Amino acid sequence: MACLSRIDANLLQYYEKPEPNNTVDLYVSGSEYSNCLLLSNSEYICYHFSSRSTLLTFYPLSDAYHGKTINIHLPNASMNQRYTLTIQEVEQQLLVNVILKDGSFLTLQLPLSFLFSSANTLNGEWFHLQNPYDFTVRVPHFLFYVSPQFSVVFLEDGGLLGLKKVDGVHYEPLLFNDNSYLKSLTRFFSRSSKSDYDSVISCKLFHERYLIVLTQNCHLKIWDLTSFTLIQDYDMVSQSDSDPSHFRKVEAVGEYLSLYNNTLVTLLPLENGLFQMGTLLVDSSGILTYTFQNNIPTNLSASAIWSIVDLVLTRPLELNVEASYLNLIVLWKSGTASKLQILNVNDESFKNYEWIESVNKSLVDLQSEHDLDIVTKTGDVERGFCNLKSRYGTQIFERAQQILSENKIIMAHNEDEEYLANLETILRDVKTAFNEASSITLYGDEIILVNCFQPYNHSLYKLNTTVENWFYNMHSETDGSELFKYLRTLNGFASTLSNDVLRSISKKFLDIITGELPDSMTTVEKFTDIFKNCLENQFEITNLKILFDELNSFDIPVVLNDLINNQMKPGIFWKKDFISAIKFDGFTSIISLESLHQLLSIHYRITLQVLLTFVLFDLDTEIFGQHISTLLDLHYKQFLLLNLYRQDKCLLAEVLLKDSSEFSFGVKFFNYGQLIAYIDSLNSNVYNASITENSFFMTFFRSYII
Repeated sequence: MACLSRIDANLLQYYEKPEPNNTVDLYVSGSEYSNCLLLSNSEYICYHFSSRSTLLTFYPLSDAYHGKTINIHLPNASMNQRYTLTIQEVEQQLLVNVILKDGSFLTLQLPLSFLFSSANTLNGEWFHLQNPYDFTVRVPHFLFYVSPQFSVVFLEDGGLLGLKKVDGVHYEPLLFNDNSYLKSLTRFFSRSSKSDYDSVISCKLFHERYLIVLTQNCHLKIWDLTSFTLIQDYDMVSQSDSDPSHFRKVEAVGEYLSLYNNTLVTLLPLENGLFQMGTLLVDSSGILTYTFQNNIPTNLSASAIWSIVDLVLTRPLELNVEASYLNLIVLWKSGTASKLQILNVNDESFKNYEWIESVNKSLVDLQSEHDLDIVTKTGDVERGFCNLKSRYGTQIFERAQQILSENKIIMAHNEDEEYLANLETILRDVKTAFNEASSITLYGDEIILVNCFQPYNHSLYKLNTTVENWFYNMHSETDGSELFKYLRTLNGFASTLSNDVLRSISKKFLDIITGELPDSMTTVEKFTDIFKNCLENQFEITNLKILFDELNSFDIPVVLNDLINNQMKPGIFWKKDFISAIKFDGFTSIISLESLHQLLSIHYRITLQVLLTFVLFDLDTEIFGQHISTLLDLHYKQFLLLNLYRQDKCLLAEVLLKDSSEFSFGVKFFNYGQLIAYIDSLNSNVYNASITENSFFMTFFRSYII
C-alpha cells in the first residue's frame, strides 16, 4: 500500500562548508515559505521568505554550493506574509512584488544573469517603493498575479482592488463591483470587526480572465476581468448534507484549491475529508458556470489533525493500476511531520477513485530509528562522532553543535558517551526541523519534490521498484508472487537475531571471498564454521521450525532463480537515453546516489537473509552452489558500496557519475521511468565491476576501508 519512498536532498550534503562560498546581500531603503520556480534556461530557482518576512533568500537548485545565492533584505515585513508577495519571471528577469506593512508597494527587478553569474553586486534600478492606495483603511492580505501589467489585490473585508501597469513601474487602483455588497451590509442589521467576513483565502485564473475564487465560508465566486463584475457566487456549503453543528470557517489563509484543465478541486471543512471537484464549463451565452460533480473524502485517520500544506491537480503518473486519468498530489502536515499522497482517479466519472500513499521517512532516517543499520562501523566514540557527521552532514551537524553549547552542554573526555546520545537526539531533531514540508513542485514532467523550511533542503518522493515495495510493504501486506512470501518467511526469522549477530555473519560471508576463510575448505564446511561461530545458541530453536516448514512450501530452486536473475541482477541496458548532462547538476547527483543506496541496502538485506539459510540447513552445496558463489559475490559487492557510501559521499558520487563517462557530469531525468532506469544502470556498474586486487596497493586499500 506504499508506492513511493522519501529520498532526502540536502544541497550541501556533499560539501563541508555549511554555506555557499558566494553569498550576496542586497538591501532596500528561511523558515516560513519556500518553493521552486522553473526558468527559461531550464534552471529551477528556490526562494525563502525569512520567518519574519524580513529577508527573502534566493538560490539555484541544480547547484547550491558553487552557485550563488542572494539574501534580498527588505525595508519591512509584508502585510500578510508570503501571501502579500508574488514571483513571476517577466522576461529574462524576476519580478517580485511585496505590499510591505506600511502599505508601500515594493517591486524588485532581478536580471536572469545576475542569478547565474558571478557579480557580488547589482547596480542601477532594481528596487523601488510606491503607494497607489491607502492601505491604512482597507488593509489587504492576498496579493495575486494576473498579467505582467495587471494583478489584483484582496482586502480583509471581502474586498478587492486592482493594479494596472501603464509604463515600466507604475500601478493605479481599479475597483470592480463589490462596493455595492459592501456599502449595504451597513444598512442591514450590523457589520462588526468580524461578523460576515467571507474574506478570500484561495484563488486561480481560468483562461486569462476568470478569477475563480473562494471565501472563508466556502462561498465560491467567479469574477470576470472583462466586466469587473462578480459573475457568480456559489455556496459550496450546501452541495451535500450541510453539516450544521460546526463547519470550520476558513480562518488562516491557505492553498485550498488548484485547477488543472477544465477541472477544479477544492478542500472543504468536513472532519477534514472534502475534496469537492466540480469541473468548469464556462462558454455558452451564459458567460459562467461551475458544474459541481463529486466530493471525495480523505482517509486522514488519527483524528484528522492534518492541515493541507499545498497540493496540486495534474496529469496521470504511472503507478500500480491501469485505470487512470488524473492525479491529485496532496501534501499534509502535522507539527513538523508530514504526509504525501497521490489520489488516483480511475475514470472521468468522479466516483471510481483509488488512493496511493508513500513512506514518510527516508530509509536512512528509518534505519537509525529502529536501530537496523548493520553496516556502519561501530566501536570508538570519535568514530561514532565521525559517522554522525557524515550521515547528517555539515549544515545539520553544525546547527546541532551550536544548540548543544547554547544549551550549556560540552564534551567531557574524548569518550563522552553522553555527549553522543545528545548530539544524536538533537540531530534526529534538527533534521526533522529542517525537513518540514511547505510546498510541492514538479521537477521536470511529473517528479514529486517537496520543499522544506530550512534552505538547501528538499525531499523527493520516488516511485518504488518491485523489490522496494516488498521491502517497504513486508508486514504491510499479504498475497503477491511467490518470491515475496519467500522473502518474508526469511525476514520472519532473521528479524529475531540480534544485529551483533547479523554483523558477525555478514562479516564471515565477506571472508569466504576475501579469503580470510581459506579457499581450501569446502563451501560446505565454512558454512558450518559460520554456524558454531555465529548462529549456534544465538536464536530460539522454536522459530527455526517455522522457517524450515514454512520454507518447504516454496519452489526454492525457482523463486531463487527469479530473485537473483530477474529482481536483483539486471540484464543489459541497450542504453535508453538518460540525456548526457552538460553542466554539473548537483541536485540530480545526490538523488541518484541516495536512491542508489536505498536499493543496494534492500538488496543487501535480502542477499544476507538468503545466505543465512544456506548455513542453517543442509542443502545441496552442489545444486544451489551455482547461486551461492554468485550470492557471495553480490553480498560482498553491496557491502563494499555501502561502506563506501558512508566513508565519503561526494567521492563515491564522482566515481559513479564519471564511470558513466559520456555522462561525466550527470544525467537530467524528467520522469520516474528515466529515474529508475538510471539507478539500475549504476546498480549494474556496481554488480558487474571487478573486485580483484591486481596488486598489493589494492589488497591494502581493501583490507582497510572495508
